[PDB]
Amino acid sequence: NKFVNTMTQKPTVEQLIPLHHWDYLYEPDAKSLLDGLLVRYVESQVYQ
Amino acid sequence: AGAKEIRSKIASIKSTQKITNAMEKVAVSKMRKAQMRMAAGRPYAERIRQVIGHLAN
Amino acid sequence: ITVHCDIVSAEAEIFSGLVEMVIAHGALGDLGIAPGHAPLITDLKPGPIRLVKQGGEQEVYYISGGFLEVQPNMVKVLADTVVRAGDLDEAAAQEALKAAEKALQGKGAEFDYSAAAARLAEAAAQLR
Repeated sequence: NKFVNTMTQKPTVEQLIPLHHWDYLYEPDAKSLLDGLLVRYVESQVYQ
Repeated sequence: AGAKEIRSKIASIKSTQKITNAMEKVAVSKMRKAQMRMAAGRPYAERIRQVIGHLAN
Repeated sequence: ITVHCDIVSAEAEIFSGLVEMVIAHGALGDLGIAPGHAPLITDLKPGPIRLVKQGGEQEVYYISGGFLEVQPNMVKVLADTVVRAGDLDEAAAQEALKAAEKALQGKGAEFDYSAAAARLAEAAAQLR
């Protein structure tokens, strides 16, 4: 349920798993960085 | 029937009514506490999503 | 020369403020951040992270892991509430598998959900 206002609770269904021209340096492989950061994003969305 | 048992039911529903009026205010305070816990988790997730949408492109 | 730094946990905040120099334990070795640094994303092992200011040159915060992201005007440490290793996380996955209470092995295609739910939905508006 999403908090619309103090009087309104809206039951929703929301998708999780299917989700300036410079580049970040990557200290590990960036593949394992993507493998970590997507898992932490799913955990933050479920906690919110 | 008689007025004594009606008087005792009036006293019972009044003693229920006071504390339901109190626990409405308790639910207001816990709603505001859950709102300040709602407001703190967002700048983690917007920075993670911006980093993900940069790294995928 | 000062650069804004945040250390932001998934539940709350740990640090927000201007700094000059940040030492953090990176995924390959211990590294440091200045203003004007290159953009950088790196995994972090658990340990103390040291932050330097004018007068507050030894501002130490203990961080149990996470990630670091450097922009030349913005430092973002995205931290961890607990140490992320497989011996702690696999036991939570096994406790999540074991605590699934299964009383009857239903097919899932039952009608009785709506037969309880429409009656309980019509009963709620007699109260308000």
